Amino acid sequence: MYEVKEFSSGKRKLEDYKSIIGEEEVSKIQEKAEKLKGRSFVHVNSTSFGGGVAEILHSLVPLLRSIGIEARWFVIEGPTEFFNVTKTFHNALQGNESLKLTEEMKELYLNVNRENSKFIDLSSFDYVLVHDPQPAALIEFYEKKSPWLWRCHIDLSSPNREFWEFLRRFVEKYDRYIFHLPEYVQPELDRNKAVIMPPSIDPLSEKNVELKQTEILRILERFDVDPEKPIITQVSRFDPWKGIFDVIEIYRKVKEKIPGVQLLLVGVMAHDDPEGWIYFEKTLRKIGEDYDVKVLTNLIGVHAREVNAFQRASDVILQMSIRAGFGLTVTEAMWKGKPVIGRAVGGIKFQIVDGETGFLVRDANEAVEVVLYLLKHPEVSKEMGAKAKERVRKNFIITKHMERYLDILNSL
Ligand SMILES: O=c1ccn([C@@H]2O[C@H](COP(=O)(O)OP(=O)(O)O)[C@@H](O)[C@H]2O)c(=O)[nH]1
Repeated sequence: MYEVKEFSSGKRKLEDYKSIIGEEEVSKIQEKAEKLKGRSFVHVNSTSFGGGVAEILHSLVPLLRSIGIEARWFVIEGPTEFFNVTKTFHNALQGNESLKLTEEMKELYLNVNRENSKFIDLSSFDYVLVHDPQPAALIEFYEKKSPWLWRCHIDLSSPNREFWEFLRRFVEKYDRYIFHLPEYVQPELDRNKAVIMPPSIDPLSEKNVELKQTEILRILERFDVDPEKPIITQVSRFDPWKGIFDVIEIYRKVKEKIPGVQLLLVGVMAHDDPEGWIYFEKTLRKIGEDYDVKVLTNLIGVHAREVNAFQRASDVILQMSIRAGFGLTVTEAMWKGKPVIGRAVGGIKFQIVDGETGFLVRDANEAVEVVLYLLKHPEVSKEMGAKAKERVRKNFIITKHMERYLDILNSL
């Protein structure tokens, strides 16, 4: 078990968002953090590099620090055989009931947890937070002296029975279990001690920071995207259930009345995800030689800062997922003042206030209607965008995230 001590984000402090959330709120935050001044608030997880959770901590910890809370972050060390197992665990908890949990696995998992537990005494801290499966087992390698929290960043509505009965021996121990949505909260747990904490976006990260027009245009020009013509965009992983083919249909139908429209299919996927890459090849083959459709991914060098650009340069953003988690991509768009059009699924129905900040549609043709409405009425779009931005400022910002945590430490 290692510690971060540092933070890529830098010396993030509540103050760095004063301009964004206003002083009344900066205060309301500081206040709720006084009652917890000098307390120990540690975070444990499986990596400080790859991942959003990791990216969230690099900003979240510093913040907690600069507000009066001795926040600290520790990571878990392990051999490949441990992460491949946790990958399975991961995929198992998120359905895929074709996975088998063996003893060689439980032993490995539990052992790795034992070892990393003898490096730093976690029971000593006023508050301990454990992120995702990998370090769940930790909770039974110390005598509890303070509350322990389980943070879930995945779906637990339809988990592989075998695997859940095993993890549940650890999760049930913690004082409160935190989930993104009131759907991931397995029944084997006591809803009284469960907590709903949607994830959040950090306004000052590569993905959400405000770029300067010149850079947006450099990126637009680099990937051959015309900022002078209309643009619709769906940022998302490439898989069978993200509505990607529907989007392609929507773009085509819209293109009948607006021949200049361009479609941006944006998406960063890890190299160890053949599933995603096969759906990627499939997309391109369906798109055919229509270069008004841009398929942008990290294979061609698209990353957070470029994704940032594609989103900002967009006139309308889509999210036609058939099955979805929280949908941070929807959150990012909403933050960039863009009106989203998407299916009422997972976190997309929770974030979009239909008719106010964007639209919730049931099919592709309904999505076509609205893409034209919005494209036809830029001022309406501007409005929905402005409201979508506020909703985020007031609900899904990393500072509102922290405040939520505070609310939780003031209820134990
Ligand atoms: O193609 C992608 C897919 C995801 N993300 C990042 O991953 C987060 C969204 O994860 P998501 O909510 O889409 O997971 P899901 O809810 O779909 O299971 C966002 O913050 C993005 O920065 C990205 O940049 N490009």
